[PDB]
Amino acid sequence: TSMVSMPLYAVMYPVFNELERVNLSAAQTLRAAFIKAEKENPGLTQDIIMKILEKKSVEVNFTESLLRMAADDVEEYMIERPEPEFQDLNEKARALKQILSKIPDEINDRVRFLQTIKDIASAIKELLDTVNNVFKRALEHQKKEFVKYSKSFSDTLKTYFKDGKAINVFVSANRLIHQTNLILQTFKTV
Amino acid sequence: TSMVSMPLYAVMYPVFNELERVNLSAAQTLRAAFIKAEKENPGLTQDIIMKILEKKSVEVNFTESLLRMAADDVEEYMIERPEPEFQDLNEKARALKQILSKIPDEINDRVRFLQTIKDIASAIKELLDTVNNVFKRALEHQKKEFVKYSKSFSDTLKTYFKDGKAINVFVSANRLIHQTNLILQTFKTV
Amino acid sequence: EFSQCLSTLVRPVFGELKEKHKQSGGSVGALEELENAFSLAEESCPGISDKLMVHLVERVQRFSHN
Amino acid sequence: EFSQCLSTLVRPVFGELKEKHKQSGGSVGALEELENAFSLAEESCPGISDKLMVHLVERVQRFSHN
Repeated sequence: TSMVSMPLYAVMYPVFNELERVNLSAAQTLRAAFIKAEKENPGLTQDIIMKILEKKSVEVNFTESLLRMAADDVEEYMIERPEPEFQDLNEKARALKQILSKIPDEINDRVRFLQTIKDIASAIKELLDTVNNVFKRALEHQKKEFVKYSKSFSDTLKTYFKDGKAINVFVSANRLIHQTNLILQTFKTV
Repeated sequence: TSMVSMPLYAVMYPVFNELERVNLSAAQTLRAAFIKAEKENPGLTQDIIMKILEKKSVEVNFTESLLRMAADDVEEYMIERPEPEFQDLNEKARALKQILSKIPDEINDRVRFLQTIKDIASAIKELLDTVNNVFKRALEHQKKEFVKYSKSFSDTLKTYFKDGKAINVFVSANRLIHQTNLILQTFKTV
Repeated sequence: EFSQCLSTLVRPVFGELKEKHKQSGGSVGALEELENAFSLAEESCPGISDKLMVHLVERVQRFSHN
Repeated sequence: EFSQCLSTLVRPVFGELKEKHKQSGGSVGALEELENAFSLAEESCPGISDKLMVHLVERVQRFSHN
């Protein structure tokens, strides 16, 4: 399935998946309509969510919460192929996303944050090795993009340790997560 | 020229027009690139403006300021035809936009606000008469749209007099202004 | 019989957003199709929109902290 | 010789927005063309970007109140 914006697949997709049990047809309809409307007007889903939370008086920092929600698997980007390499790709992608999502819970404590950063580095190189291993075109381009976002995330870490703005780190981590999902989706659709 | 988003034509277009004297070529380049980028990603201009003001520590309520800035003519939507009916169309459109832009300066004082509302009604019916007179297709549709936005603006006034939220009035007035500009642009491009 | 959120949440929010994109991007057909998709879903299964809102709020609250 | 705002304003803002739209809408070519258009304008006429910023701020300030 197509690559969509993070609010859609990280916030709404699980909601659609849960509505499956209630009524499959209605869930599929809502899902498809959401995808189409998001495609027509990018950022629609985020605005819908924000205005809904606003009207229900639910106060949150949406980028941080998005970072936490982005940990979950996106079923449509998961490779169904049984071969070990692809399942390993799913696993490494998942690991990186999971460790990146731990940032908001850890960033205030310097020690635990540094440990988290170490784990992030480890996950990144693991996913890199797996990606380069699977190579048996656009794939290489997505790999280079992934590396670029990794580097950018590191620079963001430096800048944070300079000025102390957490939001930039959250945004960068979200970017890296999205690029990971993009890697998997690209591998899946070729 | 094409119909663009309000931040572009109400904030940036005059800036481009003023840069004409400094260097015509550069101004035209910036203008065209802005139009194209806005077309590629709707809402780009507003974000550019907002982030610029943010970085320069200029604190404003952007919708209100936008309402005030939307009073100015959009040269590309002005009919150049010398016939009295079209120039009258330009005049009535301008009058309605000018009176709608007075709302932020008047809304806090009930008396002056009511007077402003009266003047708004007058301008609306004048523009309506002029539009219906000029009819010598899509034009009729745009006319109906204009009437719809007028009615919606009235409802917004009622709701304001109920709860006292000025921002809704500002947004509605902006919508009506945009529809006025749309009327003129539609008349110009057929 | 139907969900409460249809009039209290879906309608005003989608109205605001419809006006937001109609006077910028230009295309609002799919947006309206989504708003209507809430209605079709409600007709296929009464209460499912409310359940959608509940699941949304549950999800954002589970992954929000301080 | 050139404008100050090229590095202090244009570059970071357009970076943020580029990442904002690249991972949503998908098309960022025209955005980058605009960022570059600032550079071409600067090359055609040194200082014109600063003048653009000045005119922008002047305009928003003239029509802002309390």
